[PDB]
Amino acid sequence: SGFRKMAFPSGKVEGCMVQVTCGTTTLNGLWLDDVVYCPRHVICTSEDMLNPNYEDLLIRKSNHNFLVQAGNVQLRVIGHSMQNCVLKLKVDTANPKTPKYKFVRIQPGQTFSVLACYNGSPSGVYQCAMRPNFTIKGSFLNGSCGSVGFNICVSFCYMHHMELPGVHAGTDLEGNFYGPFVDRQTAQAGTDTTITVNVLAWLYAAVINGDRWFLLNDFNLVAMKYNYEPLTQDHVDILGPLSAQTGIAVLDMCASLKELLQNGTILGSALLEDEFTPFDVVRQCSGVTF
Amino acid sequence: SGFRKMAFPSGKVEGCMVQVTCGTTTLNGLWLDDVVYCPRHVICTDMLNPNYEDLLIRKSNHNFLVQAGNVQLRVIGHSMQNCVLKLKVDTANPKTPKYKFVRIQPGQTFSVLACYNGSPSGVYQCAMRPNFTIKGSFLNGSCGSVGFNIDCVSFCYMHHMELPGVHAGTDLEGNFGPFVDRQTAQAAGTDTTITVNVLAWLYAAVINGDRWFLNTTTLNDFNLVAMKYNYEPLTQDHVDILGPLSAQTGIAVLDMCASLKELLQNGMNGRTILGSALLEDEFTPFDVVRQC
Ligand SMILES: *C(=O)c1ncc(Br)cc1OCc1ccc2ccccc2c1
Ligand SMILES: *C(=O)c1ncc(Br)cc1OCc1ccc2ccccc2c1
Repeated sequence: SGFRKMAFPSGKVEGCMVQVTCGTTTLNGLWLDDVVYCPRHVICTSEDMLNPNYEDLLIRKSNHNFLVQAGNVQLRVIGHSMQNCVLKLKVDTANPKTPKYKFVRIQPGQTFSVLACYNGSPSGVYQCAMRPNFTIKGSFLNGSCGSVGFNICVSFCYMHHMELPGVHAGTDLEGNFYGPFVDRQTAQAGTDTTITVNVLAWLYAAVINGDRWFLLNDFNLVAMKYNYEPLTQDHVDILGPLSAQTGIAVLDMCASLKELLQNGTILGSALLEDEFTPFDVVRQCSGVTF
Repeated sequence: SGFRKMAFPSGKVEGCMVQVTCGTTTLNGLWLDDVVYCPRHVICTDMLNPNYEDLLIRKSNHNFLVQAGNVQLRVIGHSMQNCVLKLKVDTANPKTPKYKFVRIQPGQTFSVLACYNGSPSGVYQCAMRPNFTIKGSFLNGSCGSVGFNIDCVSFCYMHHMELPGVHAGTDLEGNFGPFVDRQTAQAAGTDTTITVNVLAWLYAAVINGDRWFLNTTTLNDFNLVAMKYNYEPLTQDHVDILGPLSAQTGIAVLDMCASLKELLQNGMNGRTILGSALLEDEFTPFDVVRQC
């Protein structure tokens, strides 16, 4: 019983957090095998950010211009390359704490844990959603760049690159930004919408936990007026297991959310929560371990 | 910027989680040095009204199976301290962090590593309610999961029971609120809001640009309003702990108290504060300074 915003256990990722330094600029890096991944803007001076030509800036930098420290020890860099917006620094030492891992590019609406890090050291962990406009609503201070988001074998899906004038943007671990954003300090995020299939998953969580007072082409007409993402049959199939668990059909739950949108606590929140996936609900409500 | 409910990184606690089985009952234990800690109800079949001493008598060391991953630890001693079982094993946990056992005060927050069969499931941040319950996420099998703060790991909580939807447990010496480890109906006090935490969170909001609620008063005047709305009384100690936030924001603590009184008397009008449509009280002033 109970429902909470739950993050994955962060131990396997803490053992991969190193501190990358280049000139004055120091940020966080991800040490897996004999390679360290970090935002390529580590090579940028303060004046460089306004309009960096990365290839030119990187060419002016050599292997020894990169200080990689794992806790107390300093690793030796024997190679460097740029993959899209991430820097790959080959080191002479495989990380002995490298977990089984994969790199994954998630889709809008999916969630993950962020281990927020400063100077290579963990600060805290929290759960996040990739918004439909490909930002995330996190808690990121200057210095947190390079922290990663992940699901758990660890599937890394996000590296933090920038704080916008109060949401945040970043890349997958191949360095491609999520969204239209570029790693340059110029003003840059379109209309965000609410993740409908996620709100429906959370209403099922509510019913599972005893909170039931609120109990398709038609539904999308309503949701569109309220800046809710349209609900597709793929989304209905995803909610199938929750429906079979609760004995409440999917279109029945949508009918419930319609009235909620027009008329205005559920699981102790006064707003409709859209940062729980259907997999999140099943995971938390059936106690999946790792 | 931004402001999330944030847990502590959990790797040090992950390394201490094991599985403890006694007869049929399996739950989680906490393995530090050569001792495994778990709820004493691991020995109950019973449980409507268990005589714990008499149930313990019927148990020997080999009736306790303790697994740490795939490794089976050998139990060479066992004792009951208050409501927790302490199992002496033949191996000290190599991954033992620097640690303390602490009893936190109502209103302090901690991180809970939820666990099943000795394996981590997830981490989330919690507050000890003024009525000494916690509003957690615990299924059957989660008993023995622990709550902790980090500076050195300070263990403050071990989970024992779900009341007929909130949660109750003990410190790591096994002292529970008024609750006992028996399946009888049990009443928590009326719960109240943690005023000093609400204020800390309003400061957090101002640091992050949410100012719309800024509108003075006296400690005694505010307290009269706090009582009517089931808010914990505010003390000069509380005002003192908010000092650093006041200096950062340049908003006097009693000025923030008046804005909150206004929020308490007028409601929120459908507006939000840090993405919440209610007043959040599970952040301490320390939590706010740490995050910010
Ligand atoms: C971000 O995590 C970070 N930490 C430490 C430092 Br010294 C710099 C950091 O990023 C600042 C940054 C870099 C690039 C940008 C492009 C566009 C807008 C804002 C930024 C900010
Ligand atoms: C608790 O999470 C738990 N996990 C696994 C098992 Br096999 C049993 C568990 O609790 C049973 C229990 C213990 C103490 C109680 C006290 C008061 C009411 C109910 C219980 C239930």
